Amino acid sequence: YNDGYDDDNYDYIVKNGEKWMDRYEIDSLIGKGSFGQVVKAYDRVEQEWVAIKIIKNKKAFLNQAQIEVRLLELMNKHDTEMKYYIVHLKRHFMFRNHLCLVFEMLSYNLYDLLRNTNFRGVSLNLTRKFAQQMCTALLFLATPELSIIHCDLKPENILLCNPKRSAIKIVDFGSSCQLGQRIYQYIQSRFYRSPEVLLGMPYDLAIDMWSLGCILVEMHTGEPLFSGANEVDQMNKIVEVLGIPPAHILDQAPKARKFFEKLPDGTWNLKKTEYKPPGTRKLHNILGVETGGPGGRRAGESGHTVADYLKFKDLILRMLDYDPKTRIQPYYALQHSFFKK
Repeated sequence: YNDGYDDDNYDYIVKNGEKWMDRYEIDSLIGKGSFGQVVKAYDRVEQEWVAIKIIKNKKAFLNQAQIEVRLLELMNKHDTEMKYYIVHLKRHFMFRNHLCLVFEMLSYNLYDLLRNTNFRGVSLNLTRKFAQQMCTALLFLATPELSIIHCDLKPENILLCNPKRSAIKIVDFGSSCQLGQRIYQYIQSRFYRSPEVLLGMPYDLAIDMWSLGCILVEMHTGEPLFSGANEVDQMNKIVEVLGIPPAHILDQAPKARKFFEKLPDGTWNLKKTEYKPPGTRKLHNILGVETGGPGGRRAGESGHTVADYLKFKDLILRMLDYDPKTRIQPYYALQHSFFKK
């Protein structure tokens, strides 16, 4: 297997302490995925820690990573300070038949941060800081020259720069694409998957704003807003909160009948699979708008007022629009009264 460098998964066999090109000292494995592995390495030449993503020695993964390199170079080269919300690709090289992407070293992901709260959530003030940064990232990605859909926004793909600050970056553009001939594919992690993708409809940059709405509620409550066991359970959990999607969406949706029934009058209802009736699990109640925030845990805390929670709820409801056309766009998210401080 690759002169004994590769296992039967086409992954490089990582050896702690190995030195590459008389430059990089591999410290440890920090990550693993379909793509391959991520290692922590000390770059002797630049005198700094780096994260090296070691792509599997297999053509399809190498070709996908060449797309990831192309998008990262597009973003990293833009002449705006908004690009600092995206992880920096320092360089890439071919080493022992593996494509290696060399990234800046970031810190814990937002899932680690949730685990650190014991899944009770961070304050509304810290939620606001994360929301403002992510909306600015999505504003950047939707620049016409870029038109990048991340396609896998989730707490695990949002990393703190460092353990002390609220500064964050988006990582893992390995599944990302540029807006093009709009096509359906089975994409996004299920809990964060937009209704258009669940419904088998073609997708655009709005799927990232849906994922963001879900992420922001989770960051405050400590738990996923829509934790589906499968796609039917996922859509049923979305309907518990948001009600039956508009008829004009379901009338155009190839998978409408996986989840919904069209009745003789042209109206739609849930298919029989249990669940709260449609719209009974209000975001008003999930956030504890009038009852001291999630599980009443923010009762008499600064910047956790009914007015604050009403502004948060209104922003999330605009991010969780069933219609990708009227779903709030990043610029207007940033002008929302939730950010007026």
